[PDB]
Amino acid sequence: ATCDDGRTTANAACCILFPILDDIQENLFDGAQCGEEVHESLRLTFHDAIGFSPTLGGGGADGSIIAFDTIETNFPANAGIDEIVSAQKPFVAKHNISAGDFIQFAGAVGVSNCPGGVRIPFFLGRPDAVAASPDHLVPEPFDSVDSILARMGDAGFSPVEVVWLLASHSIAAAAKVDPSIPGTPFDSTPGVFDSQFFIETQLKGRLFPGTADNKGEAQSPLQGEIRLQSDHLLARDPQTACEWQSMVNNQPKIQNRFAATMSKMALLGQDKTKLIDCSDVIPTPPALVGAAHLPAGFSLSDVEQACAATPFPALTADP
Ligand code: HEM
Ligand SMILES: C[As](C)(=O)[O-]
Ligand SMILES: C[As](C)(=O)[O-]
Ligand SMILES: [Ca+2]
Ligand SMILES: [Ca+2]
Ligand SMILES: [Fe+3]
Ligand SMILES: [Fe+3]
Ligand SMILES: [Zn+2]
Ligand SMILES: [Zn+2]
Ligand SMILES: [Zn+2]
Ligand SMILES: [Zn+2]
Ligand SMILES: [Zn+2]
Ligand SMILES: [Zn+2]
Repeated sequence: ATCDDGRTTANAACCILFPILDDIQENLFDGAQCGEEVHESLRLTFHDAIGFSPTLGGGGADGSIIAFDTIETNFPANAGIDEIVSAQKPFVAKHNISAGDFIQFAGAVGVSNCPGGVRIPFFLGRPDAVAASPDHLVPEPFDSVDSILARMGDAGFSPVEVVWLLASHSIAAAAKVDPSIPGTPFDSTPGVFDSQFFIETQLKGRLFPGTADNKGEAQSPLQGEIRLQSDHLLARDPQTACEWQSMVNNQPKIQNRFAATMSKMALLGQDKTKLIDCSDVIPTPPALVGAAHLPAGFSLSDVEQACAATPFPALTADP
């Protein structure tokens, strides 16, 4: 199918997305950059979608965090989310797609801006949200691995899938964990969808990059990087640590698993056969610049190995 400006897509219904794409690349993502708003928009897909529990309710990836922002953005686990929800609201008001559709679309478009990144499958047609998420559905960085895996499993995700999803922290910062240093990234290449995150979370902690007593925070190996206590445990806990380590310098696996599991999350509370596949509207991501490596001054003796069965992979380091 050919749309009114000459761009082509497999399903004609997908044509309405092209102007939205143009609008968000320029005005949400600063000219199709992999920056702050991509990071925030990706976080948003998860905070929207994970509001889904057979026992307590929530319609999953349904736009509820926008439609019902007054309730949802005041949940403690949604700290700092109101800023991206306010940025996105006017695009949803202006255009003719549902909030739920817009959140997943914006997420997928954003990630496609990041070198190393993937084109997350995208379906159009979600209806407007009909309920707010309950509170206590979003994992918090001071939660146990047991608690996190139980929460995620309740939403339909296995332990390994939680690891695959946390590839997102390769392009992510925190603002509210340590509010004296807002925007401090979880790995050293927040602009690059790579395995640096999995390497640096495995390094021995050295310092607190800001203040020293924040809930949900662990020592970082690097100034200007922040480590969540949750990432610290997941990297090291026997349930997840071998999966964790397997992502390292395994870019094809990161890409393949993140895209698959992101498509699964984006579809939570939704029916794929009721939606139209518009995946081909998402841009082609650039290729990885870099192989992932140890930061300068580090060696392999800096790695806390936690996988019993497999020795951490050899790695290059800067001089
Ligand atoms: C598995 C349990 C998870 C925990 C405990 C967790 C925790 C956190 C925390 C505490 C922040 C920082 C918020 C702030 O203070 O500004 C954050 C940021 C972020 N989260 Fe995770 N998260 C988890 C899973 C996920 C998932 C599955 C995704 C997938 C989309 C996601 C994507 C992101 C992104 C992209 C950011 C960066 C936001 C920004 O730079 O503004 N998180 N996460
Ligand atoms: C039960 As909870 C996801 O608020 O630790
Ligand atoms: C704030 As809680 C006890 O649900 O992790
Ligand atoms: Ca939701
Ligand atoms: Ca990165
Ligand atoms: Fe509102
Ligand atoms: Fe380097
Ligand atoms: Zn910006
Ligand atoms: Zn921001
Ligand atoms: Zn429009
Ligand atoms: Zn809670
Ligand atoms: Zn909790
Ligand atoms: Zn455990």
